Amino acid sequence: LIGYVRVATNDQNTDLQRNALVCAGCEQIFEDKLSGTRTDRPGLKRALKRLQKGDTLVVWKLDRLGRSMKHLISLVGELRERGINFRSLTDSIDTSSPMGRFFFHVMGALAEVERELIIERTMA
Amino acid sequence: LIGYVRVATNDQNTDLQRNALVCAGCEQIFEDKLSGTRTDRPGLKRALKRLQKGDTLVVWKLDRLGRSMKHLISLVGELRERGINFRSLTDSIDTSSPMGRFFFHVMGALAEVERELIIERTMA
Amino acid sequence: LIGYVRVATNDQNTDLQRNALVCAGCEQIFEDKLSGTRTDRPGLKRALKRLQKGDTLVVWKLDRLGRSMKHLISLVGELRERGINFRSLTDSIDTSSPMGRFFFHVMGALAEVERELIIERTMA
Amino acid sequence: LIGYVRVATNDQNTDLQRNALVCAGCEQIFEDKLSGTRTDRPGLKRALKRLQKGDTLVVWKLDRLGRSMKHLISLVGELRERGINFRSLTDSIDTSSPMGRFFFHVMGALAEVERELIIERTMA
Repeated sequence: LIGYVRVATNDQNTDLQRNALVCAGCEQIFEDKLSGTRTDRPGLKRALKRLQKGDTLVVWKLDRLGRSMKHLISLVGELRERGINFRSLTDSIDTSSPMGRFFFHVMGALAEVERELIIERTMA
Repeated sequence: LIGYVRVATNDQNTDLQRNALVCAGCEQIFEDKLSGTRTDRPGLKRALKRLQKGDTLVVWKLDRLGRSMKHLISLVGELRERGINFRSLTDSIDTSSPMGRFFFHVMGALAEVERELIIERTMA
Repeated sequence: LIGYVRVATNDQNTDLQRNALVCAGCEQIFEDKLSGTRTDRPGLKRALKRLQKGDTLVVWKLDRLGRSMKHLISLVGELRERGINFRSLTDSIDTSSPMGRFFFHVMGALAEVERELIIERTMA
Repeated sequence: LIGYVRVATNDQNTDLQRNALVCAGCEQIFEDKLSGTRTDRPGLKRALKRLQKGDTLVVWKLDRLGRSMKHLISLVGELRERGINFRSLTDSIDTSSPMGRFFFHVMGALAEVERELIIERTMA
């Protein structure tokens, strides 16, 4: 029901993210800057505020969220025990079903081990 | 370097777990009761005490540990950022390498979604 | 609807496999010897004979079947395009749904990479 | 050592694919049209011709290859038993190691179940 988008410094690309979010059926808008820290939540804090039990979460791609699956799992799983579920759009995954949670944390597993192998490529 | 085993109330099965742990190369002994709670750590607390940076963790099977991957990932990943790594025996996985962490949290993903589908089978 | 069990040379363990298969709801019986080859099908050939479109497959564990996921995927996927589906019991997976096929070939992926790491442990 | 790229009808995008392939270290060039069939190999047939034992395979993304993991696994696994290995670039996976084959066929698993859920979205 509620959507959120992450980007660096340019805000023209989010306009066509926002478009597809609305079309996918959601109510409210949230967008953040990445200039500073991408694992310290800025205006995502307000997304946790305006969210209540039964409702859901809108995400284009898992990667555009935080990527660190240690930090990821230990957050979405807290909503799981707060009564609120989460779906990922072009990732194509829901947390609603136990069978469904699986694709999630293996895509979340992949998302980290993605960054973890990409970031070490920079060294040698 | 340090080993730990989980069981219900009988302690003859752990004797041949202990045997294979020693053979696999480890120093100290830790064993707990399951009578009460399996997600509230009893004498595992002492395993976190006698453990220091660089050292490792010995586990026969991931399942015999806690199973709840929300609770699992948010613990081993803390050692990952504490400088201490972890290997799983007959699960056949290490956390040492980033490529290696993968098999881990998809086996940990599996371990939860195992219990999650087993426990719901009891209902209807 | 139709069940199959794999074992080495002793046939007392299959009796309590057979029991749980029947209870899980299936019609016919199939059991093979492993003395010789485990990737060359013996009396499984008859299971492909007495099987028709719409019907399903009964398996206790994926491992007790062949394990080689190159050989596995390239067989079950043939039924997938023959109109016949497959479910795995204590593995807890169906091929019926596309979302469901996933847990399958990652458990099938695991089953191979299990044997592949177990068999290389024998060397050095 | 040898590279291959897949595209629809425009050939300007492959020019910057080709660029990164060369930089990643490979010898020869192969590119195909997608106008007709994407699961019936056209000028990929020549890639199987000019390839010998010990050598490797270059792929930008698994998806840009065929996607059908039934058809995928039952091909790469044939090289696996032909002595020739395969690496995937921005997918970041090799088949060289048994531990490595894993990320592969779960990314290959993902690639299919990607298309399988994308293609069914078109219906209703």
